[PDB]
Amino acid sequence: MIVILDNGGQYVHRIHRSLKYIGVSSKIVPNTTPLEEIESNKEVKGIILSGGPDIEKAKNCIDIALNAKLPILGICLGHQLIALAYGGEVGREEYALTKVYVDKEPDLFKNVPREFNAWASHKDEVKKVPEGFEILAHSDICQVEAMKHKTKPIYGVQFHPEVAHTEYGNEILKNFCKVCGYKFE
Repeated sequence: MIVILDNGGQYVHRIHRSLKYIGVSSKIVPNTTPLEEIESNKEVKGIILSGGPDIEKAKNCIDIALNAKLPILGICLGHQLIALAYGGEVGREEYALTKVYVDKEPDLFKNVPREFNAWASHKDEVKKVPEGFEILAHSDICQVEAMKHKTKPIYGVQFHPEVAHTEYGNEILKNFCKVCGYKFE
């Protein structure tokens, strides 16, 4: 089971819905839910940080990013949270298909073409990647469309693989759930 931290955004139901579609159980929890509570449930094999309108209403997500022992996928505000939590740079709203380019055969993008259209808003973005992170994807308007901690199962995407307008969105979720011990025949 995957725990989804409700950072207050519009597509949280969509994360739950899309995980169910590919065979993955998930529970939406208030974003104040303590890390200990999340990892004490032996059924939990990973954590998704959702999108949300305000970085300051999601500061619990910092302790989780720093200290969780489980895999983490941060989505939009979730990705920006992972970045600030590890000393990187976030900074400054409508939703559109963005052409994203994959950088160099990361697992996050197994079975995804080198280019694909991603449902994204760039209200904000990671301006500078934390030390010890690598960039996994970019576009013409955003240098950091996806990233990963080089030594930890911690993944960041600026876009919404949960929304069906994202090409291979369900393949990106499969690739992340693969890290949480799931197999997709």
